[PDB]
Amino acid sequence: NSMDMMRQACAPKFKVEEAELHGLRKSIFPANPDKELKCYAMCIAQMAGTMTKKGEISFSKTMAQIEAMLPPEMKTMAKEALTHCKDTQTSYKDPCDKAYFSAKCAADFTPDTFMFP
Repeated sequence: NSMDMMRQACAPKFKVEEAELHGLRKSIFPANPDKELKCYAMCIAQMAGTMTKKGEISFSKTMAQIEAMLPPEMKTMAKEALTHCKDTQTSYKDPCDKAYFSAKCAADFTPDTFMFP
C-alpha cells in the first residue's frame, strides 16, 4: 500500500496516535479533532499532491485519483461526494482545516468508500 507508505511518511511527524488514525482509515472523522490530526490530514494531501502551494485542495486532482484508485463500482458515488464537498475548503482559512474538513465532508457523504491513509 502506498496508503501505508503515505501514513508511515506523515504519522511520525504529528502528535497523533493509532486510534485516531484507525478512525480516519475507516472514514470516521471527528467534528472537533486536535489541530495535530488536522495537520496530519494535510500532510497526506501534500504527499498525494492534492494540496496547492497556496494551501488549497485540488478538486480536479482528487477526482483523477479516485478514478484510478477506487473499485470500479464505487467510482460514481465517490465522484458525487467530491463534487458536493468541493466548496468546503472555501469556508476555512487554515490549510490543515481545509484538508481535514474536505476529507470529512466526503467521508460523511459516502461512508465505507474512501481510503484515507
